[PDB]
Amino acid sequence: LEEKYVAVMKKLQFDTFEMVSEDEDGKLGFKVNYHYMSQVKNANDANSAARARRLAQEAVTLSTSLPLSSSSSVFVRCDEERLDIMKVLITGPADTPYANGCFEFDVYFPQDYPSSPPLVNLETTGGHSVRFNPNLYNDGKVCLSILNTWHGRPEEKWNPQTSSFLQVLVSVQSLILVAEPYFNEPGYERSRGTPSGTQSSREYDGNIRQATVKWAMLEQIRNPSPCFKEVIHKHFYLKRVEIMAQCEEWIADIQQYSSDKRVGRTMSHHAAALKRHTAQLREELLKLPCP
Amino acid sequence: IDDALYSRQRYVLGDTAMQKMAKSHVFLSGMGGLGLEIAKNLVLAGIKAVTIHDTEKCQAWDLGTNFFLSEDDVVNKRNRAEAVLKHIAELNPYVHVTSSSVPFNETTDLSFLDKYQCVVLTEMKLPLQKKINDFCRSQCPPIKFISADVHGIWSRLFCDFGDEFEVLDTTGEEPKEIFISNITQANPGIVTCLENHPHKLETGQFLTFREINGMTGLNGSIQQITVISPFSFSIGDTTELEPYLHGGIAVQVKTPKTVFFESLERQLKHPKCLIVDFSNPEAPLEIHTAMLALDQFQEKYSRKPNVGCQQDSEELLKLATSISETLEEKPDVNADIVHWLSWTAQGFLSPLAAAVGGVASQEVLKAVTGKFSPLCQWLYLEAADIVESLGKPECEEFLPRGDRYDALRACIGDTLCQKLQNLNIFLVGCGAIGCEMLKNFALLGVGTSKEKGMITVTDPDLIEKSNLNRQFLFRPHHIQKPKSYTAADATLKINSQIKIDAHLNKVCPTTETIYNDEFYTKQDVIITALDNVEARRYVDSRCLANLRPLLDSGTMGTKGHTEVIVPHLTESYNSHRDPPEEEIPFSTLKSFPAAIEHTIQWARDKFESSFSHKPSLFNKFWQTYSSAEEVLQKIQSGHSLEGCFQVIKLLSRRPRNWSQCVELARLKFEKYFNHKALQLLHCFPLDIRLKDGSLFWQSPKRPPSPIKFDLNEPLHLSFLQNAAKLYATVYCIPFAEEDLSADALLNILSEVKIQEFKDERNAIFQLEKAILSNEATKSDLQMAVLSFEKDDDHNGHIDFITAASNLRAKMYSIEPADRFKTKRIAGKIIPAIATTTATVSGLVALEMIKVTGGYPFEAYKNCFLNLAIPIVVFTETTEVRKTKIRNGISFTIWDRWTVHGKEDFTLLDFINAVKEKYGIEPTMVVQGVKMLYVPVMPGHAKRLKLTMHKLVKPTTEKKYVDLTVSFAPDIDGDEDLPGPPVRYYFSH
Ligand SMILES: O=P(O)(O)O[C@H]1[C@H](OP(=O)(O)O)[C@@H](OP(=O)(O)O)[C@H](OP(=O)(O)O)[C@@H](OP(=O)(O)O)[C@H]1OP(=O)(O)O
Ligand SMILES: Nc1ncnc2c1ncn2[C@@H]1O[C@H](COP(=O)(O)OP(=O)(O)OP(=O)(O)O)[C@@H](O)[C@H]1O
Repeated sequence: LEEKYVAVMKKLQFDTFEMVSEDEDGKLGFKVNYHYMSQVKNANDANSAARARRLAQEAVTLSTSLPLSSSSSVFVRCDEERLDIMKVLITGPADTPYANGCFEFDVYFPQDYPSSPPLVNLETTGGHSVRFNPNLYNDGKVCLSILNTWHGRPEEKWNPQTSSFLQVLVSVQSLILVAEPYFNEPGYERSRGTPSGTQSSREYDGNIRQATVKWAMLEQIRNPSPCFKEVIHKHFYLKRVEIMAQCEEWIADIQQYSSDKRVGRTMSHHAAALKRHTAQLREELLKLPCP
Repeated sequence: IDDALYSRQRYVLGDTAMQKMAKSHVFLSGMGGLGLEIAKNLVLAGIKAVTIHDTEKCQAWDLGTNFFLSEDDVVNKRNRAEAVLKHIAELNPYVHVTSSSVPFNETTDLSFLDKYQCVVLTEMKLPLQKKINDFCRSQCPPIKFISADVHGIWSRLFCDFGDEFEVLDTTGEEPKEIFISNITQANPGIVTCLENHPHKLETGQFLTFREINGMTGLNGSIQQITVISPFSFSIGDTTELEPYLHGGIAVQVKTPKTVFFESLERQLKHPKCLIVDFSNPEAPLEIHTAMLALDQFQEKYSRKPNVGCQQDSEELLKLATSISETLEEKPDVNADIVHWLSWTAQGFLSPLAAAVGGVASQEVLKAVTGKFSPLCQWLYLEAADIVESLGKPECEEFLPRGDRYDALRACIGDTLCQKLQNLNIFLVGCGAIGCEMLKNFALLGVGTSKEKGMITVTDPDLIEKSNLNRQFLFRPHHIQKPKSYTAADATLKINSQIKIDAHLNKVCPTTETIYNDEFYTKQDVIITALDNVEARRYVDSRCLANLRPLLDSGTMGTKGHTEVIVPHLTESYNSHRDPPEEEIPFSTLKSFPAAIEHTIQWARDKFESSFSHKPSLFNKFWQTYSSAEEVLQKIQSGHSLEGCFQVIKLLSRRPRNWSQCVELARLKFEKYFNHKALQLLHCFPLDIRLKDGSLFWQSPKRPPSPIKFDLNEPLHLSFLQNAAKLYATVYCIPFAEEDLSADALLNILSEVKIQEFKDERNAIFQLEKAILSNEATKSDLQMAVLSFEKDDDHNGHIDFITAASNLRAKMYSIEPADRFKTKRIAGKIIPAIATTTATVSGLVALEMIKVTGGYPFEAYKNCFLNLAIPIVVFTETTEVRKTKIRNGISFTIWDRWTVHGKEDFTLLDFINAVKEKYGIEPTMVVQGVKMLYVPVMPGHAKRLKLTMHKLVKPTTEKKYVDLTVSFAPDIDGDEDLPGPPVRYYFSH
């Protein structure tokens, strides 16, 4: 199965899609939702030239070096004319609360690139109502040392000579989406191994599981973005059995702590929400036509 | 102190300096060009009382140096001091100006000078200057003495502040703050700075400590340091103190400094000059020798040397040789300098006078306030480079002709003056520097020729009250009028023959249609007076595409710089790509502040989010969908909507009257300054520890604490009032000023409770409730949008921001900030003053002459100055750089290749044409930011068989487009070699 999954998806890692249309007046008309509309419209300066060379060089790497496996993969789309517009879709790794999710990001390159790191924004926040990770604020801001410019450490900054976009993508996938996101927060690792820490981690994991089942699969299937529509439909169609098994296991595991008193109410609430989500997701998957 | 007029100057001088500036009287003698410049700068500064004194009468020769006289004044033979009295008082009504005409000589009684506190002398014979200087320095208290003179293209400046002078601020930079990491109970103790962040200190400075755990003895003490490493230093014995636990903050302490001066007569035997050009460190001594010889000659013969009479030159050279051996240091005699001083003894150069006047005004301010370090003890500026390239001109070219340009003609010669009157110069921005540049242009007669000559100035802004402090061409009755038109009208009065074309456009890519390439080709030099880097870069890129010289300058407080760009000789502005600047980390700004800047920035961002972004989103959402019932039906059908929850939540909590607005403000206050602290403490208790055991609530993090509301506290009342007003304005609820009283607020809040501290269905229910309540009318789906206006004293913006920032700072136990500092930080106001702008304008005016004359590369100079030290540095402009790609082919930034095509030209034809013509084959073609041919990405393989005309989609007005190309590297895996831009012509 995994071999077939790798074979089918390998043709869709990199491509181009039409996002911006220009009228006779030079005005820009966006056909898809984009987070950085104002910066694109205002920054019309054509002085930048090294940015084009850097992006053209990067396009060579991005065409072949993107990670691709059954556990996780990356998909990239870029505009048919401009070069400073990109959308990234990342599937969550296995054996984590983000398993088999479909998260969408917006990437914009400033004029002075690569002297400054690009801007990244998370879009699958569920209307800013969900904080998916301690490093992923509910407003959509994604924070990493490599994307930031401050005092810090000389090796912990956006180095124009060595830093590359592929490093940013791999760092996001490998460090943000981990097995136990609760311990990413500094100051909690001291309580690692304690029963209280374990209970808190379980509560956080249950919340994240229900949130990702809601806003990462059902909403994506019902209202896919135009750019990644085919990728989404082919991805979910091929992994329905595993998705059902994973959801059943998640429902079973959560109720094991419903008898507790400290977190019993929250666990019961999470389990009820997960059941309600899964009831509709089953119908949605059953009605998915074959691509 | 009316801040509306001195807002910019306070950030430079300071409140104590402002107080000392008042109750000060300055005596100024000599109303030539230099005296006029000094008087103008002083009056704009804001001195209480200024007395001008002169004894001669106006002459036609004066019209070329004085920008306030008129033909009628010359006709009536008025005294020079009186003819300028009325106009000068117009600059500032707060300054009391008086004129005097008492004769000066050896037998004049100098008793009346004791009333004043600073004396400036100009155009005075040497012996009387000696006598006056001897008299002034012997007073108790001593009276400061300053002398200045300009002859031809040479200047001299001198200072004397008595035997001993006291300075209360050596440099003027704000002290930095450091965090202690470790202390040692040793003799001497060793203090280790935190990880990274070097202390940037030097031995001999003094520090004070606070907030130290364990070593309580060092809190509030003062110590003198000794640098050991970039991350540590030394303090005295601490073996008798407790062990150091954690924490600790040290800040630098300023210390008064005492300097010494000498009498003028003593200083004439071995001056302590100031070096401005390190290429010729011995130049100031020779210039001093020549000036002294000139003064001796003028005393002996009662006249200045005549141009071209070689016997006068020989006599001056002999006198200079006689004086030089008498000097203590015994230097050499520079024949060239003596010859050129003899040549142009009777001239007068306006920009040099302006620069010297700016420096002298700064010196007078230092003398009266004691704010900065004074000059010690001489300053010699000159512009010899202008005539160094003239070779051996004839004497007849410098003879006067009987017009207003006699001084300039005697300075530089007739030919260069004629080449000046035919300039077409394009000026961008009409700020503080713009007005000075216009005044200099009027004085030099730029573009006054009937046949050819034009000056273009563009500026979209309007005149503002605070702008009157620095720009002297504007008047109080000119508020809310275009800067360009007012500047043109003011300039036309100085010189009648000036031809000025003024515009109102803003230089930007959108307005590129009017400022096409033909306009730039018509121009001969471009001068910038902008305040932001983006406009500078855009103008530089535009000028680079047409091979036109560019002059750039900028100032900030007491620092300024000038830059010169010449085609085919120097690098451009973009060759100097500058480093970026630290941005506050997201986590320090949001939850862990450490300084007042963080709280101010947080308040600004909260204001923006609460009053600008949300109203825009609300209006856009409710104009996307016509009716609320339609939205409810779409929601009930499961259809997704963008940001529906936020807008529906805003709708549910909509206020209806004044009382609801007050209650909303109270709830916002409670949520902002009470619940956040409790939540933060709940998530992280005070005693939590990291892996290594250190407390999490350590430096630089500071623990928070809740604040209880109290109407009696003035800060609480101010915040409540400002929030209520802003929300009432945004929701468009009428209100009256009586409702802002304390008693009314008490009455309204008497019945408001506070909730204690601890989705789709709810949103649908609230929307249905609003629908059934007839709250979904067209008027209800409308919200006013506010914009930040820091110059308005009644919109309440600054009051709200300041109150919020102070409250948040007191939550985290940080020192609060007043209104003015908060305004400066939030608005990013750049401090400015008149002296630096005048100086940089003079220097730019000097460089324009060299640019016009077409002098070789060695003549141009770049200047960086800081009057606070003071320090002036002249360097040669950066040379152009050769860059090669392959096969020995090289190019500069000024190169540009051309390709001629036709109607049926294809991309492959273009590639082959470039390959044949220049020898290498491009691998990628991109038009600006829109690509045209990238082999890697799919679909571009077939693009090789397309017409260029279709592929470019140009506009009919333009006959050519510019493209960027790159070439394959010799070794695979390397970045492609950049290439010069290529211009493509559609047809012959
Ligand atoms: O929109 P923002 O400027 O980012 O401010 C929000 C907003 O507070 P305000 O509306 O009072 O400005 C949130 O409230 P909602 O509008 O979403 O209801 C609030 O959320 P809580 O009510 O849950 O406190 C959140 O605070 P937080 O991120 O701590 O949840 C806070 O963000 P900031 O005050 O940090 O900007
Ligand atoms: N792109 C532009 N095109 C034209 N004029 C510009 C442009 N950018 C800035 N300016 C002008 O530059 C001038 C700068 O003047 P200055 O530095 O004295 O301060 P200011 O903008 O008047 O205001 P403040 O002193 O309060 O900062 C302004 O008059 C502004 O109109």
